[PDB]
Amino acid sequence: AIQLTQSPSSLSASVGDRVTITCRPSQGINWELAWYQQKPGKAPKLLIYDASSLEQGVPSRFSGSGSGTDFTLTISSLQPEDFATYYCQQFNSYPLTFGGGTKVEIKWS
Amino acid sequence: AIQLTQSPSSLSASVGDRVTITCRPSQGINWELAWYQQKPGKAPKLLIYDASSLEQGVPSRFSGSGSGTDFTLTISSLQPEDFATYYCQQFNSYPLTFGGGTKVEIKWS
Amino acid sequence: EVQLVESGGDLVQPGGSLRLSCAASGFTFSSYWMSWVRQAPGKGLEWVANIKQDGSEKYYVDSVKGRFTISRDNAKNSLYLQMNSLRAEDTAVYYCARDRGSLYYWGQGTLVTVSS
Amino acid sequence: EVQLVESGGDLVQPGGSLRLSCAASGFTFSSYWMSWVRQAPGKGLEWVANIKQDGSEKYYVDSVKGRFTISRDNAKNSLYLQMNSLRAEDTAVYYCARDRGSLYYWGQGTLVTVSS
Amino acid sequence: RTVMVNLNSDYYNRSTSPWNLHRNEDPERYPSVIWEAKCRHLGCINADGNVDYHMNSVPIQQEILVLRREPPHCPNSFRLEKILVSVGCTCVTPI
Amino acid sequence: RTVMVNLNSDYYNRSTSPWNLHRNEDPERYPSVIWEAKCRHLGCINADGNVDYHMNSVPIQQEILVLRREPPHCPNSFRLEKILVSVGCTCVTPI
Repeated sequence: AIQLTQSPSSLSASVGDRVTITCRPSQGINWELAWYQQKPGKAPKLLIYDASSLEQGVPSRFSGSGSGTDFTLTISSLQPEDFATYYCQQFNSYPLTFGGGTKVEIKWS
Repeated sequence: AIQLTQSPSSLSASVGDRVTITCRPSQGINWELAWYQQKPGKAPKLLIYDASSLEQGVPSRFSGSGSGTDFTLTISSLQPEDFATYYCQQFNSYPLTFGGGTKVEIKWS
Repeated sequence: EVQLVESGGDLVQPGGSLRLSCAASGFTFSSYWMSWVRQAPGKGLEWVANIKQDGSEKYYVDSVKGRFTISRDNAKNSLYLQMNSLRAEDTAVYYCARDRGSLYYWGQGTLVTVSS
Repeated sequence: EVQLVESGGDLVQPGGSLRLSCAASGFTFSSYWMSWVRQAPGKGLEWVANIKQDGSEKYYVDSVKGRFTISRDNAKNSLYLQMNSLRAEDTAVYYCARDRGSLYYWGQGTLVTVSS
Repeated sequence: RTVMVNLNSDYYNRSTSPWNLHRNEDPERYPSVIWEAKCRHLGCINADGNVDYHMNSVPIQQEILVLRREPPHCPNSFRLEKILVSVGCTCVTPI
Repeated sequence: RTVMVNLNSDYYNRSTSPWNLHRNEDPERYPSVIWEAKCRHLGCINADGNVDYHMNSVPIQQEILVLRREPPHCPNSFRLEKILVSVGCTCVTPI
C-alpha cells in the first residue's frame, strides 16, 4: 500500500507556538491527503482535505500544504484547546492508509 | 494570424427552426472562442464565451460547443428577434480575429 | 444533526464471531458511502472497509480481506461488520464514518475485545 | 450602467490624420483594459487595438502597426485613437469596447470617412 | 484535446433565507469535498422570527470547474468538468 | 508536480440584499469571464421598499478552481489556481 510516514511521532510545545508536522507518503500523491485531530476519548475531527483546504468549522490558525511527497500541517498560534494527536491520511489509492500520528503535547516549565 | 472560417456566410431559415453555424480556426485553439449577434445599426452583442458558456442575459435557446478546430453556435428554436449576423472570434493569440459572419436571414413563403 | 451510533462490540474469544451495527440517522443513508476505521488500544488509526451507496462495490485492507464482511440495509439505516476468526490484532475501537476518502461524520466507537 | 461614447470620426482626405475619443463612465476606467474594433461599410468585424489598465502594454493587427496610436487618460476617463496616413481600407465604424478577449461592453460607434 | 496542468461565517443561520449545508464527497474529484446549500424555509424569517410566505428563499447557484480521474480510478490523468453548486440562499420578492 | 487534463435569474434586483454584477475578464484564464457580486446596500430592503439598517447585506463567497497560461502567454500549458469569488448577497442579523 501507500505508507504514510509522519514526523515527529511526538513533540512538546507551549501555548502560542508554531507547530509544523510533516507527512511524507511512500510513493507520489497529487493532493489526495487529509489531516485530523484526536483528543482522548473522542472520535477524530477532520481538519484539512485535499492537503490544503480547511474544513467546515476548523479555525483559521490551521494550514495544510505541500505536494507529491512533502505535506505540512501548521498551527501558527497554538491554543490550549489544540493539544491532541494529529493524523495524516492518503486517499490516492486503496488501501486507504493513516499516518502513525503526532502528539502535540505540553512542554512543562 | 489565426484565421477564422465561418460556415455558411449566409443562410435562410424560418421562426422555430434549428440554426447550426460552424466556426473553424486555421490552427488549433483550446476553448478561446466567442460568438456575437449583430443587428442593423447596432453594436454587436456577446452571446457565448469560452466556446460553450452563455453570457449574462443571453437566452437559454443558445448553445455553443466544440473544441480545437470545430465550433458550433446553435439556436434550437428560432425567434423573430433572432434574425441577425453572427460572428465568431478567437482570443487564443494576437492578433485577435473575427470570422466573416453568418447571415441568419428570413426564408420567405 | 447527522448521527452515527455503533453497537455489537463485546468480549469474544479468538476464532469466534460478532456483528457490528452502525445506526445512521440525519441523512439519506441510501445516497452516501460508508466506512469502518479502527483504533487498537494506544495505537493509531487503521482504515478497515468501505461500501458503495447501494452495496455493489466494497474495498478492504488486506489484514481483514476474506475474514471481515461489510454490509448495508438502506431501508433500516444500518451499516454492519460481520467479523469472523477474530485475532488479537482485531481488538480495537471500531468507528463507522460517512463518505469514502475524507471522513467528517464519525460515530463514537464500539470496543471489540478478543482475548483469553 | 457602463457607458462608452465615441467621437472624433469625420471625413478626412487620404494621408491625413484624426483623433478618436471614447468617453468612458460607469466603472473604474483605470482598472479595466480597453479595445477598438472596426466595421468597414457592409463588411465583417476587424479587431484593431487594445491597451493595458495603466498603458504599459499595447497590441495591434499588422494592417495598422506603426500607422495607428492607442492611448488612455485614466484621470479624464478617455480612450483615444490617433490614426495617421489614412487609407481607403481605414473607412469604417470604430467601436471602442471594454476588456480584451471577449467584449461585452461596446460603444455605439463613430464613422471615420477617408475618400476623394 | 488534452493539456499539461501544474499545481498550486455563520451566515447560513443568521440569514433571513437560512440554509442547510450537505457535505458532498468523491475522492475521485478535485475539490474532493463540496458543501452544498439547501434552503431551510420556503419563505423568509421576519423581525418576529417566523416564516413570512410573502417572500421566498432562493439558492444562489454557480457553475464551478472540477477535475476527475479519467480513465476511471487512473490516479495520474484527469478530465475537466463543470458542475452547478448552490452556495447559499437569498430572500426574494416574487415575479 | 504536473498532470494531463482532457476537456469537456433576476435575483440580484428582487433580493432584500440586492447586488451589482461586475464583469471580470482575462483571456489568459479559464473561465475567461467571471461576474462578481458587490452588495448594493449596507442594510436590507423591507416591506416599504427602503434600506433597514437593522439588518445587513453580506456577500456569499466561494473558492473556485481556475486555469492560467503558465509560462505567461504560453497557449498549450496551464497552472491550476484557487480564487475567492462573491456569487451573490444575503441578508443577515448582526452577531
